[PDB]
Amino acid sequence: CFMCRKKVGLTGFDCRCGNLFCGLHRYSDKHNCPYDYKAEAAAKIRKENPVVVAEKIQR
Amino acid sequence: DVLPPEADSSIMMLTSDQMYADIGGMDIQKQEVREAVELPLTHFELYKQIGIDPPRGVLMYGPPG
Amino acid sequence: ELREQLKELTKQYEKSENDLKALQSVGQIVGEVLKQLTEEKFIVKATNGPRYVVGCRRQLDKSKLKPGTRVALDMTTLTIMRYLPREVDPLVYNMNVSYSEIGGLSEQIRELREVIELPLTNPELFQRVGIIPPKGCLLYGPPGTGKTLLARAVASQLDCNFLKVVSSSIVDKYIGESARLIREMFNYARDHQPCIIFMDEIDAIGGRRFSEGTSADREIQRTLMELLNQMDGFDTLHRVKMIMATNRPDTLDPADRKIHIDLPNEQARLDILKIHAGPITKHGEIDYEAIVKLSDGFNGADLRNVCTEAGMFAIRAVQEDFMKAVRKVADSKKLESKL
Amino acid sequence: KIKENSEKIKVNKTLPYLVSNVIELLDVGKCAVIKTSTRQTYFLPVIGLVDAEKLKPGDLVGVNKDSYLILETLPTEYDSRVKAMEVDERPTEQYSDIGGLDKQIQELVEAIVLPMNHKEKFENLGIQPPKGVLMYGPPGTGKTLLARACAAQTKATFLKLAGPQLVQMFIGDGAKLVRDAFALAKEKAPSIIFIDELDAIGTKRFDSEKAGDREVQRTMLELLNQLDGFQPNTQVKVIAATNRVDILDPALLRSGRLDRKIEFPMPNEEARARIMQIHSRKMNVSPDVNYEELARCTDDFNGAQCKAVCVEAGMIALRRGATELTHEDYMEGILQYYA
Amino acid sequence: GADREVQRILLELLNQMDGFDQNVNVKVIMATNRADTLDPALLRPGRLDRKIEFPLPDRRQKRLIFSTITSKMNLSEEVDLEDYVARPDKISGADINSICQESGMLAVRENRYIVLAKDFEKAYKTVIKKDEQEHEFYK
Ligand SMILES: Nc1ncnc2c1ncn2[C@@H]1O[C@H](COP(=O)(O)OP(=O)(O)OP(=O)(O)O)[C@@H](O)[C@H]1O
Ligand SMILES: Nc1ncnc2c1ncn2[C@@H]1O[C@H](COP(=O)(O)OP(=O)(O)OP(=O)(O)O)[C@@H](O)[C@H]1O
Repeated sequence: CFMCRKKVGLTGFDCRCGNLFCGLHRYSDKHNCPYDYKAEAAAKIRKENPVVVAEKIQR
Repeated sequence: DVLPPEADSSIMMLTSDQMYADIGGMDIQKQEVREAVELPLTHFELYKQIGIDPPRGVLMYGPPG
Repeated sequence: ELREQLKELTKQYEKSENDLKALQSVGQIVGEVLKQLTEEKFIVKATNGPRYVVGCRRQLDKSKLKPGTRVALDMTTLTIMRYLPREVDPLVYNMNVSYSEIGGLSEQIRELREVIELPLTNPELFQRVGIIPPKGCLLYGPPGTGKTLLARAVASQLDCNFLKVVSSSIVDKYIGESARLIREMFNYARDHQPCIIFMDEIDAIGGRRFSEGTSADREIQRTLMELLNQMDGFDTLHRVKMIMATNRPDTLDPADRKIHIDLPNEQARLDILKIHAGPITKHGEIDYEAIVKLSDGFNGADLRNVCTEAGMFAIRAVQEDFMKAVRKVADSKKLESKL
Repeated sequence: KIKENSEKIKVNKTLPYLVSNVIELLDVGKCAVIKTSTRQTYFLPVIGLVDAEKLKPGDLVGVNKDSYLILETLPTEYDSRVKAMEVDERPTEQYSDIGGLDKQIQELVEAIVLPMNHKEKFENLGIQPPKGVLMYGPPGTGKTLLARACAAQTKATFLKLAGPQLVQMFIGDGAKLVRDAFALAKEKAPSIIFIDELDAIGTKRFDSEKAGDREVQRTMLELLNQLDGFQPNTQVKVIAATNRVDILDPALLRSGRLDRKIEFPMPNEEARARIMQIHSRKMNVSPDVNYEELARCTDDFNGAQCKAVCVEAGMIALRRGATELTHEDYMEGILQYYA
Repeated sequence: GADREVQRILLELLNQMDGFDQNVNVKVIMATNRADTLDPALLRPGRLDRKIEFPLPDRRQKRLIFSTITSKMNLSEEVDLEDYVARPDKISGADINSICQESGMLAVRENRYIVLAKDFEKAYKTVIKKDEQEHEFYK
């Protein structure tokens, strides 16, 4: 239920700030969404990243 | 042991069915089928005498219905 | 708690002893007899495939069992223990409800009933002996005219056995068995003489008698051919009724009783929309005049759409809004525009 | 000694309870007609350690390979790896981050979730929830986006489309995959079925090119059956996805089958700006951006191209290890005579 | 493929109905409706098969078929079958039986006790014709 429009629409899109934004004001650029999008990107990419170890080390 | 000739899945009771006299017309097919399969099975001598061998198989081919 | 504890223990004893007794009864082998060989000798082809000759326990009334009857032979000696009736495994499936709650289809419902239900009723021939009433009916229908709902209604109305079957009966085990399933169906019906079999989507299997098409085409046409043979032919029926529902390109199945089902509706469109407005009154004006004036297609799901979205509207702010129902009418019609 | 009975029942129920079908039930007490993997047919006068009533023709039950007594039944099985494909590790994305598309998400979220959670409104209104949904992704832009974002509800399961055309040349089958899929959806709690690339199936249904075609038509007709037959199918939610919008089956089309055919349009300048912003949210963007003017430069840059461009910009800046947008090397990442 | 199995059974049938030699009291009969799509190998023109047609009826055949089918039916003095048959049409025997059955179905609908020319005409319409699109320009 975002301050602009005081919207309560069931369609309300519920963001990482848990807030059913106005249909037109659902974007972080618009509402200063206080979330660490870039930090989460770094963590996820580090987790999912494939690295070639060259398959030479052996017991 | 050698069982009686029969000993397999098939139909022999005829399940009854419906004596002719009811198909209606179709005289040509009636005569042909009756001769080929029905009586008189005696005319085999006429077949061999004429030299024309006994027909077997009819194939009854025609439009559906 | 003496009596209660004793009762509970006794119940446990009873159940446990019954279970132990149950655990000590091996099964049989199911197989159909083939010939009454002399008196105490029968040739039985066990379902697993081998064919045997065995003698039967005395208390079996040898007259009962006959070529084709099923029996349960024993494990070790394989003596006929108990004869069984016919067998139909994957058909409990084939055996909601509605009572003329569809709207329209007056003449066609009358025709279908008078062809499929009335003859089975007590007015069996009543001098009508000359008819041999029709054994099959067809339901020319575009996608949703009211075919499946009609089937539901007749199934709930007649109250006899019903076998709703679909062209998705095709199976393959490095060989064909569709015809075998078909003959199972027909045998089931013939045993349950009072019955309504209902093929639907006969287009697929009906196909066409394409020659040199492919192994698939030959198999499909063979399945069709089983249908034809068991509809007509030596499998002549007396008390079953067949239903079909698909488009025109169906091989060659004339005779019967084909009925056209028209997608548009004259004023039973108004009817259908009233039935679909059956949901709770809108708290005021109930006239449908708005949607009445313009209407095309065949569905009432427009009613569900309008009602749901108007409930959403009301929550945002009853639904006395036929001016709003015309909205979802326009929505369905734009879907029509799409196709 | 009831306990001792139980333990000895258990031990004689060793373990490898060879599993067998429950093909038929009868009575004379009740019995069983079980069938086994090794094609065989055992009548059991004593069914075994089962109530003999919960059974129903068609079921998998453990059995003692020698006694042939139905031991502990097992939950039904689903073949063709329908169960294996019908898994989902709760797609990580939680928000509906798509872009300008708002009406599409509105209607889809309403028609899907609201029945699931706030079915109270629907029941109060006396309305069956909205009918099966289609979702035109003509270019694919946002198609899987909406699907995956919808994969963020409280809890449910999503049946992806994955090779329903897995049919053997030798006739194959009428989408046994579809049969098992709908069975699993029916048996489990509220479930959803994402028919991806539905275009792979569906057609005018009359073209008579060659084999494989006809198999696709049986699979299509099986789909139609699964939701239009004598079945309420209340506890199901089908959502279809296609790009060849025009060429599709007129019956599969809609009105009880695929209604509310949401449409995905070409993103406008605002939509392109929003999507690029969404993909840049995690991007290490410097405090200077012309997002709107980049959207203007897009010039029909509808699809994931925005995401691809943000990635290419990341790599471009990474040539030199920077965190800023040139805004024109960005166009060259985008991608004589006169002039 | 399974074409192997089907052809195998085909040739087995051929060889076996050959094993039925002449001077025999086993007579083989088979239906095929349409024929053209049949094996001359199966026909084995030398022997194992003689061929017979089974076409649609002639006018006299239609008269006889109508008389036979309708004798069991409770007709009326206003039947006019001798002209119903005379009508030109491509009706087949199944079509005649359908005519009689649907005429009776009407008769019953309106609770008739004896079928009437009106019911036969209605059955004629409901079971025969329906064929058009021979647009006058199209021809
Ligand atoms: N004439 C009708 N009256 C009322 N509801 C109808 C009618 N026709 C269809 N419906 C609605 O549509 C659904 C049933 O569709 P219907 O029985 O018409 O399909 P069908 O004609 O068998 O379809 P298809 O030809 O595409 O296989 C139910 O929601 C039923 O309420
Ligand atoms: N509006 C959008 N918001 C976010 N990502 C999008 C958007 N449009 C496309 N994408 C990107 O597209 C990819 C997902 O594909 P998408 O859902 O667009 O289907 P598609 O592959 O184009 O479908 P089709 O099979 O119809 O061609 C992901 O990279 C996603 O980031």
